[PDB]
Amino acid sequence: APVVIILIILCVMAGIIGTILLISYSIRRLIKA
Amino acid sequence: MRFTFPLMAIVLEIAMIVLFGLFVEYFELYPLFQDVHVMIFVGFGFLMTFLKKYGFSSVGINLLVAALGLQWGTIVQGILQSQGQKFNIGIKNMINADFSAATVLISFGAVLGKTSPTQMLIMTILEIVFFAHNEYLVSEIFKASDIGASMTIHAFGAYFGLAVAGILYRSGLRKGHENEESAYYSDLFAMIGTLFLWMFWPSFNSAIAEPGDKQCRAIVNTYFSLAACVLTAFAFSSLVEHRGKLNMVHIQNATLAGGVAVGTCADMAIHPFGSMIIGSIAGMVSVLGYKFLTPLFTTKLRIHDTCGVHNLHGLPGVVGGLAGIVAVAMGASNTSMAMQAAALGSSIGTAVVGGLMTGLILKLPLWGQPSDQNCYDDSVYWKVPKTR
Amino acid sequence: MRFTFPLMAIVLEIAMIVLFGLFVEYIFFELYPLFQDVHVMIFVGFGFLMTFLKKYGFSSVGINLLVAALGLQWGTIVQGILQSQGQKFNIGIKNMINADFSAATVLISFGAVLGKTSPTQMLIMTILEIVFFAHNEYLVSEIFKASDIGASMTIHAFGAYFGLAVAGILYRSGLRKGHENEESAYYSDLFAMIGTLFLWMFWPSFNSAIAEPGDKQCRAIVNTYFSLAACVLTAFAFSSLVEHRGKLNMVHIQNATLAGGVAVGTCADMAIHPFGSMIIGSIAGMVSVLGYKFLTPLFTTKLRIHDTCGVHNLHGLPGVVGGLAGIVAVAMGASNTSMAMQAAALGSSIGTAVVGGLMTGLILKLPLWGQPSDQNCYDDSVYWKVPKTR
Amino acid sequence: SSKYPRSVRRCLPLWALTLEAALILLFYFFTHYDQKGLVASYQVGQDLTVMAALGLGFLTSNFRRHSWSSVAFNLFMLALGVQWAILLDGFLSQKVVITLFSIRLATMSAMSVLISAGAVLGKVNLAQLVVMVLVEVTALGTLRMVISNIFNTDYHMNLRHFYVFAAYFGLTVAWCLPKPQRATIPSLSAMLGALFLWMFWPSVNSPLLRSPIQRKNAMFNTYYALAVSVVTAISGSSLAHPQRKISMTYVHSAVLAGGVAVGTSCHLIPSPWLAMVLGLVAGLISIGGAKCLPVCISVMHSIFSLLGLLGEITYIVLLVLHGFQVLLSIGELSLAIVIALTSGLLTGLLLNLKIWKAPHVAKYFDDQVFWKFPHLAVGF
Repeated sequence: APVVIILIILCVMAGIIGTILLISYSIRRLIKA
Repeated sequence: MRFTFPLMAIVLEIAMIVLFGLFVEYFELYPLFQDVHVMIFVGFGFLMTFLKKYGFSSVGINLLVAALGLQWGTIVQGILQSQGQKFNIGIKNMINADFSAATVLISFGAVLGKTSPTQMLIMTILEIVFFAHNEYLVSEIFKASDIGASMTIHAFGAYFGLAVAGILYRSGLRKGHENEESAYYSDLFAMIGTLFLWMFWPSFNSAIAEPGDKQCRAIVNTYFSLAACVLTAFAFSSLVEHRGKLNMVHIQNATLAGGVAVGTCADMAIHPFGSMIIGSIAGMVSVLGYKFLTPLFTTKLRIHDTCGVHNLHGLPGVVGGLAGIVAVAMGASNTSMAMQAAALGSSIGTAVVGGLMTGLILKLPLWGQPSDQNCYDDSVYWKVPKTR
Repeated sequence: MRFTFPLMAIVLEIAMIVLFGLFVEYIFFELYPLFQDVHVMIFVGFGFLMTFLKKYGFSSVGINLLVAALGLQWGTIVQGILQSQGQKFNIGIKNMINADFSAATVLISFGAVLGKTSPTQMLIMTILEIVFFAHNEYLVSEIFKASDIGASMTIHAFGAYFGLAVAGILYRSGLRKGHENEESAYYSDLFAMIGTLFLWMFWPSFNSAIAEPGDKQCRAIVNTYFSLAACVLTAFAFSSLVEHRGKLNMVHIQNATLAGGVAVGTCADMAIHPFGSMIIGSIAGMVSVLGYKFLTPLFTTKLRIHDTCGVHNLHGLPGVVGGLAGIVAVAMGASNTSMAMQAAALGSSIGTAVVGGLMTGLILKLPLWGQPSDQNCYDDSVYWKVPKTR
Repeated sequence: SSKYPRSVRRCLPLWALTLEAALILLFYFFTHYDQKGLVASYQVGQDLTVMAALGLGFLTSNFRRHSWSSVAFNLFMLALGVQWAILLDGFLSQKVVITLFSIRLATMSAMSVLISAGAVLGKVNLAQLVVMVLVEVTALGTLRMVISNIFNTDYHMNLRHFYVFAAYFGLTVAWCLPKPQRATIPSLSAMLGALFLWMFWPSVNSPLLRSPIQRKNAMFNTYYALAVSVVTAISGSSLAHPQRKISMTYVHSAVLAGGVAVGTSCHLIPSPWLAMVLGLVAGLISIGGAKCLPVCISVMHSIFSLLGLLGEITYIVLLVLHGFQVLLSIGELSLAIVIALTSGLLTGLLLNLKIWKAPHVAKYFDDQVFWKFPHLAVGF
């Protein structure tokens, strides 16, 4: 159960960072062209 | 994107604040905590300042990584202890947080000069989880005696950094780099960290020991192990160099191997002569590693270790684990010998697996890694003054 | 003329000896561990933190040592007199922790006028500022009865605005655009990092030394620890944000990382929770970095107030933030004592600091103490025998 | 002879490993092991260790090209001296029971050698420092044993003469050596070391003391005397200099003037004003010695010796207030001085032996002699 909570926290942080980077990369590829 | 590092730092800080709100609630060990704190933030910070053009990054990233690490390790270790429930913050939680920061800094010593601060934040976050799970496994499942944490801290961080550097291998840096060279005053500054680590290591090995006989035994064993390790490191450093010259790398690092190798047997009744033998063997092994095994790893195994943290933490850590196994076999401890062997093997394996995963994550060209030409240079991430 | 500095120093020391003989007579072995850390803070962290100047390391560390050494003798005298109300008093561990807090205030003020003052001016400033600080802190602690255990108001804001007032009176028109000697070096910045790291590590003992033993002292230690932890992260993030090309600036890392410890001082012993301490530290780090980036050029070029170490952005603005955090914590039921007394303590600290700094700078502006010329500012060679080699 | 250093690839490793093996065997054969205030008692010795390593290593690192050797050799000398002092204090004051207090006393004994080595650093190699460490620890133990046998004092309480013994021993050893500068960053590192020595010294003049009152009174007396001595030394450095400037090396030397002055009699000073007076006197004496001693090798060691003798004299004075006792104490001082000078002469005679491969007099204060550097022609 503590392992599940720690993995959940890691998943939340990874998802936040990945979504922000994906949005930034999509905006960059739409904007440069 | 130049905004990756501040965005990631702010997001991580907000996450730490939220976690401390969700899971955290509210003195004779405080001086030992302060000694460990001084070790973590000064000894490791300045020990890596030997590079002539990477002192700023070494000390600053040490401070940043350890500051993030204490909070994240507090959260993770408390969650593992309380099975996902709330917990109180005492002095022992702060000591264990500094221990997690120590493990992350030991890993950071391997890839120093070839990584970005963003990569260091990511490596800290992942390595704390892996280290805390391994430490919980060793402490509560196997229930081994590792009060000085030769296996759970030093070996774990060393092999974690080795795996990360192996994944992050650069073909252009295998034959050396023009910035990978020490300076005179840089080595003088590194001696500050070396001396502070040497002076305060007994508190590192005796902070969380059981009060009474075990704590005193840990203090005395660590002190005499370091005392023997200094002499043997000087002797072998003179032995392995041309014309008996002393190499500053050896004096900076290998003099601290006695504290690492005595960590497992610190609270055991191994006697001061046994601690001195362990420290002597640790110093000899560290000097031999720096002289011969580091170029072998760099050129043949394609694993570059910037600070040579293998020769300081991994080999002395394995030596300390084997010494713990022997000491249990000799009746110096009432733990299981198979449990000590399992603890050493599990620490090494978990370190390797976590290092592989974290290095695969860090190899993504998103975190602002320096080019091969700009490695070991402060100007990539810092405003460097014009003069020295 | 040539003997003014040693003559003033010997007269002050003989006066201290006479006052100690007149008024001073001789738990301790418990708070001594924390005193040692505050002494290491006062004499190493401040001493080397201000050695970032490439040609002013000697004067920085030596005048820091001299100022703090005279301060621990003068602050003991003045604070003991104020507490005992003119009667003889006995000196214990708490008596020598307060004397190192007065020295800390004087060193914070020194950080503002660094490189532009003579050692004689620093002796005079120490003597006057200890009296002003001790009277203000006696007012805050006993008349207002405010809770300022970490002294965000009585120490940090007081010293920062005192130094700002002194630097305002001692303004030099020739240094407004800049100076060739006012820049850092690689190894000078490494020494400044030595000082920064020592202050950062030993700040919990600084905040929790006078705290009531038991729960309050532990709360102070934990809050300072996690506030500094958050402050480092936010200071690094905003230093990368505000600087050109995202390059980290060493001034921000050397100073703004202590803003979390500065700001959590008033709320150190309160039950503000570790998350509250981390929020305070994050906000203090952001405020300190933004101050260093924007407000210090505004203070120097427009307000004619030069701050050499940027002690405003580290001690004053985080100190005012700490006072406001104390007011809010009193409001949110995190402690006893009234909001009005916390606000009065903050206002009296700022006002007394400003007035005392104005008077002290007026006394220092006299052409008697051998203050350097505009050419020789931030140069060790004015008072020290500098070696040829670096 | 050849100014290029002779190879120590066989001298130094054999010598150091033999010393370490002998120490291990002696600890095995002659030492043995064995609460509520364990941390508090351990902090007095940790402070002594911090001083002995950091402050005494960096204090002598002020040389332009000898900082590496100063720091590393100080670390090596401390590591050897603590073990040898443990063994010798066991062998001369009785197996050997190892406690935190014994480690503290061994650290003080090693601090004596570290203070002595300041007069000879930059002019000797590592083997000569090993010989000096062994001989000086043995001589200090012999002096304490002789004083305990004659004057019936305790062996461990006779360690109070360690500073004056160290000063005169270093003076003599430096005198017997063959006869023959600064930089900003080494001076700043030396300032760091001097600051650490000054801040924790109150803890050096309080280890031997056991009663908490005597310990509290000693810390309070040394903290105020050191501050009055720091003020006096920094202020008066301008007078005792030809160029009328503050000298950083003089500050490094004379910060500890008050601590040395009241080191022997801190627990017998009843009021802080007397401690401040003694600190002021020590500071003025340091100024006078700085302006006077070079007229008539190391100047800082000469002022250290003057400070030690002044502290001994004021100890003689303050012993009476708290006719035969004065004579006995003067006899103790004279015996300590005689033993220090004789052991220094013996050490200097041993150090001049050609087997030690001592550096040429044209290579003094040079890290190139002992340390590996890049881009250098190596070998003949």
